[PDB]
Amino acid sequence: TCPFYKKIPGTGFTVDAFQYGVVEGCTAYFLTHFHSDHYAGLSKHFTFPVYCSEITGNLLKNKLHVQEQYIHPLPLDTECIVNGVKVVLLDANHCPGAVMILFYLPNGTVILHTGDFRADPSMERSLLADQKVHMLYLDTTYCSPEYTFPSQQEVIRFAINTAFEAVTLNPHALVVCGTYSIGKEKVFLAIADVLGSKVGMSQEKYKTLQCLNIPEINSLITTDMCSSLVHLLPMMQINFKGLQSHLKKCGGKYNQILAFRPTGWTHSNKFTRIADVIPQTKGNISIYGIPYSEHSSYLEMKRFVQWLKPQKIIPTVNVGTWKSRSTMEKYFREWKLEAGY
Ligand code: NI
Repeated sequence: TCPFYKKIPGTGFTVDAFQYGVVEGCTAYFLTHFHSDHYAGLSKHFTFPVYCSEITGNLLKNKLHVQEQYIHPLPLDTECIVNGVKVVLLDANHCPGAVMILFYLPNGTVILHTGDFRADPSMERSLLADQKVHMLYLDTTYCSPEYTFPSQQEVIRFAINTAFEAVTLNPHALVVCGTYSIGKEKVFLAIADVLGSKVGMSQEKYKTLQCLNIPEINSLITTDMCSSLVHLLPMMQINFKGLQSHLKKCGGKYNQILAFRPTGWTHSNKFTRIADVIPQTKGNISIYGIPYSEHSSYLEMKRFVQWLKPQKIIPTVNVGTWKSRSTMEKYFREWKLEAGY
């Protein structure tokens, strides 16, 4: 049974609610982004209308084989009418194709559902600037002040400088980057660009990237592993054992691996600056954990909410424990008292 925080009151709509069977009263199922915890339940046998971005709709058709007649892609930043209700999709600054959804209820209530997002001051000049929001369904993934991490630009500067140094010192070093979902493509694309290489990967990953409308992508990626010195591997293979095994397969072309694991936050963030990050090393293999987040830091979240000034907040992440819920509610009240709404 579908939880209340996935239902939009006063509509026939649900958000990211595909694992509950037929939801009573639902006339349109919205999907914010193509990550498995959110699409869980969709397949080629789904026969209700799904509303989403163009990029999410490419992934649904080619990866999950959802039939075309049930995919309803909407343009961003554009007022659309769905089953009698005005909606707008906004870029969520999450993974490719990820959106926030603005619903303009027939009774005058305005609701923002962030989906998964990384709050940014650029959102303060979207279509959100133009009207009041009563209810905010908020991605609270890192809603506590211990969650700090650098900008995505600082992290990519670290990665490019580390990779270029290593490979210039040793032209026989291979770079490997871990992946297990869409998102974070700038890590491997920025490293391959500085090295003058295409990124090499499996046919299944190539297929996924071909759905993302990234400009000039045919120039940047390939399935010919032998032609590339930046390889993508599943995140589970980014360990000394899996990397040793991969280096064997490359036929003595390479004699060293430098590997990256883009994580979100890890507790080494509460002590160490990005500049001071060091790898774990075993022989000719080094592994860097880099804090490349596609979710809001605590401070980014707080700034967004204090600007938007919603009347009510409904968290969508960390809702399963009383301790988490009580923590989050305490911060929402602080933010409101400090800002004066
Ligand atoms: Ni996500």
